Amino acid sequence: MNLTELKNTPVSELITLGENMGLENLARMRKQDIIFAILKQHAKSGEDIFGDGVLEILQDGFGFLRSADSSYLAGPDDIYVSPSQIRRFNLRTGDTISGKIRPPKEGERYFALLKVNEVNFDKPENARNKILFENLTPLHANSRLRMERGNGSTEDLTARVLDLASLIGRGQRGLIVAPPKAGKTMLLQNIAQSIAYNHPDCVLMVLLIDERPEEVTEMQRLVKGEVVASTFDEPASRHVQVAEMVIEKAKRLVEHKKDVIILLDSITRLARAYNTVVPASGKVLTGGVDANALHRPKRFFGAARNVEEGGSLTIIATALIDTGSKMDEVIYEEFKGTGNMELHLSRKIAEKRVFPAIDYNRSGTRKEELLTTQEELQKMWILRKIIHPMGEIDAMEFLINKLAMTKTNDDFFEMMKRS
Amino acid sequence: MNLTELKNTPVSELITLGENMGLENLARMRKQDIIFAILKQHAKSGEDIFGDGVLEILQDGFGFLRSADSSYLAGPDDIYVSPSQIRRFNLRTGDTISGKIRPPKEGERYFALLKVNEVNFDKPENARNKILFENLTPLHANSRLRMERGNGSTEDLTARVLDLASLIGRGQRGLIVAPPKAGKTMLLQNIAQSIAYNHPDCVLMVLLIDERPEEVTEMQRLVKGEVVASTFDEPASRHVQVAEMVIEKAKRLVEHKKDVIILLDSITRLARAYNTVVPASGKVLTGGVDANALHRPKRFFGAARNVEEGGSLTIIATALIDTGSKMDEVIYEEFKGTGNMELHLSRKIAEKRVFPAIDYNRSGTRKEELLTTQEELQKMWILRKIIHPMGEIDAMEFLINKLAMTKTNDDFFEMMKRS
Amino acid sequence: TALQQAFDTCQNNKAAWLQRKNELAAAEQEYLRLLSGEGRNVSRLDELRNIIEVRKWQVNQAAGRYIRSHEAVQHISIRDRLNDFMQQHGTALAAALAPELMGYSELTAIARNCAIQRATDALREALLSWLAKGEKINYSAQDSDILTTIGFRPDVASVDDSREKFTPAQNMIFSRKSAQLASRQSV
Ligand SMILES: Nc1ncnc2c1ncn2[C@@H]1O[C@H](COP(=O)(O)OP(=O)(O)OP(O)(O)=S)[C@@H](O)[C@H]1O
Ligand SMILES: Nc1ncnc2c1ncn2[C@@H]1O[C@H](COP(=O)(O)OP(=O)(O)OP(O)(O)=S)[C@@H](O)[C@H]1O
Ligand SMILES: [Mg+2]
Ligand SMILES: [Mg+2]
Repeated sequence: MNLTELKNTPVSELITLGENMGLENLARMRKQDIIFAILKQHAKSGEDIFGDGVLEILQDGFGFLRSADSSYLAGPDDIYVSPSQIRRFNLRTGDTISGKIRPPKEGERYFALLKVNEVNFDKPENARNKILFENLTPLHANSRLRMERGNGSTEDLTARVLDLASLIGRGQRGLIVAPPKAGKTMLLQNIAQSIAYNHPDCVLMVLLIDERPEEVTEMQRLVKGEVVASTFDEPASRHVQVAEMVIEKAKRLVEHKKDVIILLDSITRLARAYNTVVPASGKVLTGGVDANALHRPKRFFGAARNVEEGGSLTIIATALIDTGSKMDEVIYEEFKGTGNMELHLSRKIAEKRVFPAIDYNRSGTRKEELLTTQEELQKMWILRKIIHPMGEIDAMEFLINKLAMTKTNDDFFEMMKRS
Repeated sequence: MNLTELKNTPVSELITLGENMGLENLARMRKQDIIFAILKQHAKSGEDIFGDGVLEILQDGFGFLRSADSSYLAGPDDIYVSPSQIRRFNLRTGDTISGKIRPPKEGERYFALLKVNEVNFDKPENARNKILFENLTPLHANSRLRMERGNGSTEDLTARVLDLASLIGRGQRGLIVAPPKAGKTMLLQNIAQSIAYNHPDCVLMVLLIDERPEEVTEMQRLVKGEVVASTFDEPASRHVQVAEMVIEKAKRLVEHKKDVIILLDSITRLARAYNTVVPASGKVLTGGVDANALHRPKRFFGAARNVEEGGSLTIIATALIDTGSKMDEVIYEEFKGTGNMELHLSRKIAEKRVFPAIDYNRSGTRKEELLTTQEELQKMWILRKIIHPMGEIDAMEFLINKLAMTKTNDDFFEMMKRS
Repeated sequence: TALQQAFDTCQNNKAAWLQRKNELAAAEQEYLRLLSGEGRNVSRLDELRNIIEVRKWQVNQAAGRYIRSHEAVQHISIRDRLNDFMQQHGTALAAALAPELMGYSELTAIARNCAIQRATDALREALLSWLAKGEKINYSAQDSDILTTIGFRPDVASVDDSREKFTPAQNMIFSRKSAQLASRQSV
């Protein structure tokens, strides 16, 4: 049977199924071991079993296959991948493998791969003919990615303010600069909801780095697209592994003319993990961060691009400021001029319960004329001109009480030009 | 065949060459490795293959030859250059070499060099009797480098304002001071277009440091002269390596009585890379800069000169201010009195979307008498007199509309003197 | 069949609001009983306060929904009753209001609006003049039963529970708390 439907199956149903199969006590161990025991029993039954997941290359071709639901954890049920199929299928990290899987025999403890019937949701030779990601030429984002849901939700103020604040397109590279307790998590949640609502075609990925378990478990039960998260319990090695896996999977998906969106919470946490995992380069900058340590995160954040031939990769990574540590400020200043989209959140607006707390005058996007049409561009320019003199709290309260009294942003434009 | 012509071909021809030569599994890897494999396969047939590029020497004579198409990236397609050749020819970094190449034998994987055909676009023994760049006596700029295309275009207006703001000469060390989101990139576009149109004889080079990939690729498809850039993904070692490669190539070109023009964006980020790459000297200045950290950028900027023996080297490098980082500011005052012509952009003019946003009152050129005729010098003097008292925003809107009504600069002068 | 579906949806809303009132009263009385009890039960008291607050919000939402449904039923009854009456007496309406009603298919937009406003306030004046004598009117014969069952106006318990207004943040947090409560009670 399928491995994913077993993994998504709740623990109580898993132990009930194991009791039906015959195992006396398969409840007092981890879920990975339970699923491994189920696989043992059903392989002893002798029936064919499906398998799928994301492929990973080790330092010597000792290939592994993880799953996104388990946050790419190195569990005993991870599917072994011999170098042989790596060689005659030309597979790298991030490939989505699916097909038959061999039950392991004496001498090995990992389920081998019998044969593949799909890679990257496509026929294997088509995957062979695909072009490698970094050979594709990037451009500026052309396709507008609208955030307004249009359902007239009472909470939809965040998406409307986002649309009027910073144009988000199919290929942007975005930063969300915010102090603690400003609404980053729910802003990302609203963005994910808008992506899953207005644009069901594009693949949506949400990556959480060393986040609190309660926020994580709220996240998998709120978004529609698959979400991967890491907690602060495990060390920085797993954070680096998960980030690398996510970026490679996104590159593989976008190599097939697909649209990928990655939400990062947060880029500062990943930068710190990279800083504390890499060996010292011999020279350290201010704040106790290695100069080479920031090389790896940039390659992540720099992966966002708009390809001519097909597909795009959008990355919205939030950054933390005013935390109280100098290395956070160093990380923020190294990323100050990197992304082409930036959104600034103000603590003063957040503490006055005027949400979403966004610093309008300090938030904007690059090449906004390419993303949207003209008349909308002059409408937004007039809006920026009129609300520029007023303060950030006053500007946000004015936008809130003007937007709440109607349903569509077009109506707001009509009333502001009419009045 | 020629290595350069196949390197300039897009990835579309990659599949055609692979299927013609029988190597189907050749698309999913680095393009440089693909070129190396194709050249190996073609040389195995015993045909004759040319080669060319820019030479560089390591600390132990392990000479390599890079190509400007790949932005001087160290790859498998780089051409071997043995110490014997550089001793018999006494060549250093920046030399343009063209001639025979050799397929590597067992024990090495770098294509070698049989003999040279052309050195710096000249017969090798003629370029042999050349006097060194540092032995050239600098002079002031004499030959005016007009930026007016004269075709009466829409964007040409910007260039026209340039010709009224700061005269640019041949062999002039220039500085562009601009805040973020001020239009420096399009200013560089206009300057490059003016160089390629008015003066096709002089060599034009556009150097970009740690710029986002979209701007890098947009630069490559708009300028006619060769352009080199390194994305911010690459480490500071890449940035410096590109900097010395470009400056040595420019010095070698100007040693042959050629006019070389370099456009640098930005000198601030190049100084940042130099700061974060050089070892600490134990004496740190305010802002995290080291005493010798800015030494090498100073040499790079001061390499520009007007040589009386022959040739010229012009450098127009932009510097970032009001970024929010004190280290960029420190780099700014360390370069404030260095360049002999400077041009300030202002944020407030860009806020009103009047373009180009140039602080005319504070911008100018020193010793501009040698760069222009006298009558138009008094014309510009009276223009400065009548424009100085009024504000910069009013000055720019006035200049824009007055130049818009006219068609050439002399028309502007005559219409302002008739009144 | 629009009137019938509106009617039984209004009845369902009435039943739901009555039920929610039942659980609200039960929770309030049980919390009061525990408060009168000797046992401290601080956590029990706090969660009972949460219970009564969430159920009060639910009762307010149900009352508002029922009020809107009843208003919609009354509006559609007005619409179709007026429709059949005007289909009966449109020639009389035209005879009474000719001097400013024809030419509508050719008059300008401002002229059309002014003419319809004049007709509207003329009809308002006529309605006031007829209501001056105060003759009693009954419901329409065709749909009397439904309107009598739903009543002339929503109950006073429906209106007195809608005075309080909730901000969208309050609405979303109350909805989340109610969903969590339903999930916990189901398990
Ligand atoms: N639109 C909103 N509606 C209601 N409450 C909001 C809104 N925006 C923010 N809040 C409140 O403000 C706080 C924001 O919480 P979070 O989004 O978790 O903060 P954060 O940005 O994730 O920073 P951390 O992770 O807590 S350090 C919570 O107490 C929310 O209830
Ligand atoms: N002459 C012009 N006509 C029309 N638009 C212009 C003109 N000059 C600048 N702009 C616009 O002004 C903005 C400036 O863009 P850029 O030149 O890319 O900014 P920048 O100076 O490179 O600074 P960065 O790279 O964003 S930090 C863009 O939106 C341009 O379209
Ligand atoms: Mg959070
Ligand atoms: Mg730029």
